[PDB]
Amino acid sequence: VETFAFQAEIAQLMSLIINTFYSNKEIFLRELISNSSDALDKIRYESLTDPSKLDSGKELHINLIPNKQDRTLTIVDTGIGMTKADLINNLGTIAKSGTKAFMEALQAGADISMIGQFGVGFYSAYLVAEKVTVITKHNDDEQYAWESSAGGSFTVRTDTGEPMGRGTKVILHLKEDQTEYLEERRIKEIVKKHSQFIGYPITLFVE
Ligand SMILES: Nc1nc2c3ccccc3nc(Cc3ccc4c(c3)OCO4)n2n1
Repeated sequence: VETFAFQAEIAQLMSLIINTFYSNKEIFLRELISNSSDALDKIRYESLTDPSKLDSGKELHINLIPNKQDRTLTIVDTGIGMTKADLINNLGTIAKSGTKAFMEALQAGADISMIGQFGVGFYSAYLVAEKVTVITKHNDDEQYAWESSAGGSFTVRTDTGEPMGRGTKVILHLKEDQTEYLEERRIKEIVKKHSQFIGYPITLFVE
């Protein structure tokens, strides 16, 4: 288990997301589904020139899995997945620019719902989650668990849980007052409103 500090701008973004009063929290789901769809586009594209990239699983899809016992909502995709270097360095590097632009736009009169336009939509998870665990597997790399409760740090470890083939699972440990996102009716409402034209099947598991 290695512990890392977020780069300063991402820590700042996460605190803004956690601290700002903003009632329209439901947009976290559209952002994470859009991230999954982007990951799925990438593996689909890559497989056109290299068919063996789909040996780790041919099906391209998204599952949404609520668990009231654990108070988690899990978004699973079989997209391209993330490497160790993604988790520790690259994602944070790419996001440094988008954070700055987003934070400047918010001063200009934009709102938190537009986070996705700046390539940092993942961090909207913290509108609803006290902790986020990300399990991910890229071809030719090992499976990793990334985890953060914000507070300026995150951890990465080699994951020895259930092997997943290829892709990413984002596990949102929901805040005590956000359990509405475990309800079938609520998730269905949100997917229909914001994520109706995603080009991959989205399966909403029932409890
Ligand atoms: N599902 C998924 N798949 C990816 C993905 C796949 C390949 C390359 C980059 C990627 N970035 C993100 C969005 C993201 C951003 C920061 C993160 C994160 C996911 O997980 C931990 O920190 N995601 N999210």
